[PDB]
Amino acid sequence: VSTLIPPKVVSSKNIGSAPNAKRIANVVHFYKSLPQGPAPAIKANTRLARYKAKYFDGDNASGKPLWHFALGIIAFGYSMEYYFH
Amino acid sequence: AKSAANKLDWAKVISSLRITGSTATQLSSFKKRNDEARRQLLELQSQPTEVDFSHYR
Repeated sequence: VSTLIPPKVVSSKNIGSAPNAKRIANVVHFYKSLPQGPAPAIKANTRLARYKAKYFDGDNASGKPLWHFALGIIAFGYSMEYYFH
Repeated sequence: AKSAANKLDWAKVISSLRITGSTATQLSSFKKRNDEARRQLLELQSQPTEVDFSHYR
């Protein structure tokens, strides 16, 4: 008999139902987000970090470190091969 | 004087493609329309509400 008032009732529930769950999921991660490679930490030195940076990095990612390890184990084992036989 | 009021009312109606599913807003719209139609009909059909005692008597 009178005029009910829909057009300003969105205060109680934000428009949409499915994207409401994703709103909180995607709005919160943008605060603590790296602008462009912040704190890359590409430089380190712990007597083995240089080897990791030079060979164990994703830029090369080749089979050369495995061959170097094989050569090193051969060099180490030559001495005890002489010692045993 | 009434033109502005219903102009803005139907402007809100043109905005109202998104609040679809309302129950009595459109009903109130036809209520206003019926009441103002009865207004203009009664005002147009209303002859001078007095007996012309000079001649009609």
